[PDB]
Amino acid sequence: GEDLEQEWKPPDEELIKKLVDQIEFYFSDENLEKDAFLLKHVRRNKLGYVSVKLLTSFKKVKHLTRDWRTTAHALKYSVVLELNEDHRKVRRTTPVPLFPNENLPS
Repeated sequence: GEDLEQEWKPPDEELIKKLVDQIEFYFSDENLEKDAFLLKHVRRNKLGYVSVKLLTSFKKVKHLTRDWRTTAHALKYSVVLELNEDHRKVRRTTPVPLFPNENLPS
């Protein structure tokens, strides 16, 4: 039997702490004020979901990891965020408050 695997080897506990700590602050209001791009995607959704292939490739996260699977494992350890059905997206447990840029009628 030569069929490819349907899984991978997840990160160590210490990598997870760094990885989750980035994604945690990425959904905080203090990041949303400066990252209008990420603010758009979280505001786009009814629940707040953002793709893990983007989140893993963020300006800090790239120093640690550039892999949606490796970040997807770390979503399980989140205390303020929730993964989706196959761990391909994550949303903040609370709806993110509206920003001045969202009040525009354009």
